[PDB]
Amino acid sequence: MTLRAAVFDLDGVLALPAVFGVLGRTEEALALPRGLLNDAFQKGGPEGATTRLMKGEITLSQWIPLMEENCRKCSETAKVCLPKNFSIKEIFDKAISARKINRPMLQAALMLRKKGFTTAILTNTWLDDRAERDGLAQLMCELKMHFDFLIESCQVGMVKPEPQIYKFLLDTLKASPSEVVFLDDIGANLKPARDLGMVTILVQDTDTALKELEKVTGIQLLNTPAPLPTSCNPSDMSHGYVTVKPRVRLHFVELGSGPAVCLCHGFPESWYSWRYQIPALAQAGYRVLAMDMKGYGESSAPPEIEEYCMEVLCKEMVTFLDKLGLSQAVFIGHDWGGMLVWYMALFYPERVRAVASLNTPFIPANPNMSPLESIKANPVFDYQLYFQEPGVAEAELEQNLSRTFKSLFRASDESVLSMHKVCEAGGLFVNSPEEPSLSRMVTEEEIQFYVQQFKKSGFRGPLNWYRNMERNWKWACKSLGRKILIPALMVTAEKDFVLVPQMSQHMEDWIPHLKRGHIEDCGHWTQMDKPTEVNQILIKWLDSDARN
Amino acid sequence: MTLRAAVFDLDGVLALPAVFGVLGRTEEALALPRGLLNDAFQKGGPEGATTRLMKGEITLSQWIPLMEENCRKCSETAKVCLPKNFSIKEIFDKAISARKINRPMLQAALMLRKKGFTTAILTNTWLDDRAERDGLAQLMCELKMHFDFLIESCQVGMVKPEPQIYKFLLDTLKASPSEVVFLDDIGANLKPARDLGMVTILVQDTDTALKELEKVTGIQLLNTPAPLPTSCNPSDMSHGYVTVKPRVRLHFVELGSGPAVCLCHGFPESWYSWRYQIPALAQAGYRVLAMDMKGYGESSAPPEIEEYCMEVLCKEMVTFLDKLGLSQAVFIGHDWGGMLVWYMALFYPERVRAVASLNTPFIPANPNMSPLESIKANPVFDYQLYFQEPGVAEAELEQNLSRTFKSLFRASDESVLSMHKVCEAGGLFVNSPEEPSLSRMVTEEEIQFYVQQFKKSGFRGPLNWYRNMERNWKWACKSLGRKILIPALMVTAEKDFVLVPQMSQHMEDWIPHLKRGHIEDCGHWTQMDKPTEVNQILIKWLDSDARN
Ligand SMILES: C[C@]12CC[C@@H]3c4ccc(O)cc4C[C@@H](CCCCCCCCC[S@@](=O)CCCC(F)(F)C(F)(F)F)[C@H]3[C@@H]1CC[C@@H]2O
Ligand SMILES: C[C@]12CC[C@@H]3c4ccc(O)cc4C[C@@H](CCCCCCCCC[S@@](=O)CCCC(F)(F)C(F)(F)F)[C@H]3[C@@H]1CC[C@@H]2O
Ligand SMILES: [Mg+2]
Ligand SMILES: [Mg+2]
Repeated sequence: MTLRAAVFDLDGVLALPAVFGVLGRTEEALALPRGLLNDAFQKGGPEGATTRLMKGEITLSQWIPLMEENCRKCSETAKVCLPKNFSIKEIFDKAISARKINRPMLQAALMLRKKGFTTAILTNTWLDDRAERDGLAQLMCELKMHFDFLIESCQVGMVKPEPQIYKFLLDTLKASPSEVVFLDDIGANLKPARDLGMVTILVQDTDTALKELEKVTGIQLLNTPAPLPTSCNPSDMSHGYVTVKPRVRLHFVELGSGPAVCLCHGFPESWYSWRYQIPALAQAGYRVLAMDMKGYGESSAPPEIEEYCMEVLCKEMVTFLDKLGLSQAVFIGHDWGGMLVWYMALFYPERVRAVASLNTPFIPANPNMSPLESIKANPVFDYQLYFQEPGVAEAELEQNLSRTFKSLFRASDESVLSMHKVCEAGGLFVNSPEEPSLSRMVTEEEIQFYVQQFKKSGFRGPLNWYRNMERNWKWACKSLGRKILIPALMVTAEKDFVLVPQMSQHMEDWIPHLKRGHIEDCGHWTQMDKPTEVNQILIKWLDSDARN
Repeated sequence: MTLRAAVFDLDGVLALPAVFGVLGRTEEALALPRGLLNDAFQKGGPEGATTRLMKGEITLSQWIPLMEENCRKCSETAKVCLPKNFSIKEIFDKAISARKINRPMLQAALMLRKKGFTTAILTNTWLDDRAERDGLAQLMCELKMHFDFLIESCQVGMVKPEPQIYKFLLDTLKASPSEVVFLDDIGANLKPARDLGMVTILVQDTDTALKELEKVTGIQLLNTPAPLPTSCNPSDMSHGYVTVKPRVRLHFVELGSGPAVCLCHGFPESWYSWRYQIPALAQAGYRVLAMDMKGYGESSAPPEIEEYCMEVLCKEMVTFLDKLGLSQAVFIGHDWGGMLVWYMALFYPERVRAVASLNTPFIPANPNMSPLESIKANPVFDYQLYFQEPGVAEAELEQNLSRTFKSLFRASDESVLSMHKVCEAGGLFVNSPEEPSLSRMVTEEEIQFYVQQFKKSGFRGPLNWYRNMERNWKWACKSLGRKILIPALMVTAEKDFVLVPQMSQHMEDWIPHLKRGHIEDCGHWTQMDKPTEVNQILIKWLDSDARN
């Protein structure tokens, strides 16, 4: 009554198992005198080597010998001999990579931050200059995105339980002592907090710690449902810009290091449709290049229809790689991005490390029949005839941008359109609501981002993708001799009623080594409908097929 | 009289050794009947499997079995048995990675393109879907940057020596038959060219081919001096944008895949100062992020002096990594970038994969003496006192932007300034020319790029880097306990008279494993003065120390 901020210790609170645990275990393993190693660590007290380390006076690699000094003469006071193969670097290396994020604590912090809490990490830690310091660096990267502040002892020159660092914390949070909970696995670090008037929590096991936190904050933290993957705030993203042609510039969002993964969105979407998988895939060891496909967002949207036929579209993606200096990327696509992705594989497989499509099956061209005839045969594609005459489909979709996306971006059990007889009634929205309810898949804010984006170039660019049926037919017919023998994945969505899974049923004919994925209760808008299981599928397939 | 275009075959002209050579060699190795393999390759003629392959009807992996079919029954006509361990995939894999760019031909083409020729590659080649097709993909990437067109048979559905493809070529070059030379290692591909009125050259050995080309073009191609590394045209580059703070956005150019290499330029420069090493390093297997440092170019240039002290500068580079999703990058710096780079290592070594500096030595702070006193002691730093009073140094450097860079960017034997008594005379240019001659290091065009860039935010941002001596002194003093134990390089420039090499002489005290480099006849502007030997040094050290 009333907290506003949450401060989490790192070792033994946000990250487990703690590194003090690898003191005690090593001793028992080596049958060393109880303590010894822990006595060497704490040797010297406030003026000891470990306190200098934690204040950033010296680096971890400077400390290793100083720590061994302490283990040499702690063992000489008890007249004990160190073991033949002792390496305090080796012990501490293992402890550090063994340490991993305590997931239920990290969720608990997100939850509190979702509800208006100012969260921060307060940790005694070190300037890590070891050969394998990249391990911890990643751990710290993943963590810090989720907190307003990361206060490390070696960066600020102050260390727990010194009262001064707590005053720093308060000053940094811009909050009074009784407005902040501080959780830590050490009694001594809580006393100074309590003295300023802070609520503290002695963290032993994680579950009991949350109960306390839960109780004192009055917000459900334990047992809450599995939360969504990390989303992307556009202004934190790295934005990239490549001109591939006189008046064609492609825009993309970049995040991660590793093999290039190029995400190609569908109709009527944007790079932001991959908001749930950009961070995930980065995290999985990949360099995500999430595209604004030509016609959309901050990519160019030149008026000409011809500019959006698959061939020119594909060539431009090649030029995009060329200018970025990439010999390959693994292309992953959805809806129209899917179609295009498959064609990159068939026409430029030297540039495609691997290929993957959500929802969109690879269907080869029918060399006898023209596709404009085939699409009249199947009434679920009746909306595509409507999209043919330039200007008509634009007027409606632009009439009210908000209404348009709210109406489109819905789960399969939230349908608000009649699918067929679209030319019949003359409009996609004819008998649809002006102010539709907000779908469970998308917040108000996420919609308005799409709204923002389509205010630049509208729907002429996007719709033109449907206006090169004949031209793409002729092109694809050149590939009818070919097959796909590079790694390929097909993810089907049970309840995509327009890109039905049955359409993919013959795909192993032209792609014999095709791997598959399937999602129950999944509409057309796969990525925001089932982001958790999409990432799970894609990462697994990336790690197994797209690298090693 | 007069050519305007040059067309180069790939296999056996721009890339050696040719893949037909790995037909003949394999036969001799295996004591196979003369021909056999070559007979299987050409089997079927215009309607054979190999002709289908070259037209993009089928992929390379589709062709392997069809080629083995032909090697099964070519050997059965002579009643011969194939060897126990025959694998026509294995033979062709080796041939393809063994094939490498014929460097003197590639130079010859650049030269011709430098002199107004429209260059193009005309090659019979294939849709490569092998497991190891990334090898050839890179080879093709490196090549195509240097040519206006790359015309592959499998992309256009036409093959040499079909007359139609030559007509395509002419149409693509927008040039008449007698305005184009076509070089190829096969007689049959020259006849159709000659019939339209083309000049041809039968390429056997490379040297004799150039003599012919040389003779018919009337431009020195053989024996010409070692040309400069590939430079960067800004509009072909990928441009990146990250906001690291409310009103601070960092801009960078990106090229390459692999470990992150972050290039930090000096005063008064830009990302473009690394124009010679961006492509090189990309090529060496690295992902180059060439920065516009805060205060410069399309990066923000906020007025406040404090915004350019090393600490905030460094933190922002950390945030830059954070938002790009990078746990580390290898930071390489020059002049002021150098100083900053060293401090990243001392304050954030978990984020620095390795560290490197051109010219700028690491000198630790003198904890007793304030640096503003030290800089008056040494008259070569007299220009830095001049840079202290806000506004004065700006007025002069902005007075004439062209004059300013022309005056600065000069080699050591082209000096046009008096170095000391700068406060004395009151100006960097006091007794310097209004229209200086154009330095051998920089074309007119390269200067005007710098001019363009500094028209945005001028010199307030840049100069402020020199205006936090006291604040950076206090900061650096915190590191006086530390050492640098991550991989580190120091490149010294013989004739940098302001960043003299002797300044670096004690650096192994705080950086015991420091590796070194030195360049003779090298001024302060290392990168454009000696771009060839800079890349050589940096790539070697990157490959040895920054990876494996
Ligand atoms: C398989 C096919 C013959 C070959 C056709 C073909 C071949 C090559 C090519 O480049 C295009 C096509 C058209 C295709 C059209 C099939 C594409 C299937 C859809 C994949 C593209 C994007 C689906 S996107 O419009 C769904 C958006 C729904 C929605 F956004 F909610 C909307 F608001 F309703 F629009 C091929 C024909 C379909 C039936 C016929 O048997
Ligand atoms: C080593 C030093 C004591 C410590 C000083 C220090 C410590 C920490 C710190 O952050 C800054 C300094 C200032 C430094 C200043 C030394 C920096 C040497 C220059 C590296 C920074 C950029 C050189 S840049 O101005 C050259 C541009 C030349 C030019 F562009 F052509 C210009 F037009 F002339 F300007 C340290 C003192 C110098 C002498 C004294 O013994
Ligand atoms: Mg702890
Ligand atoms: Mg050839």
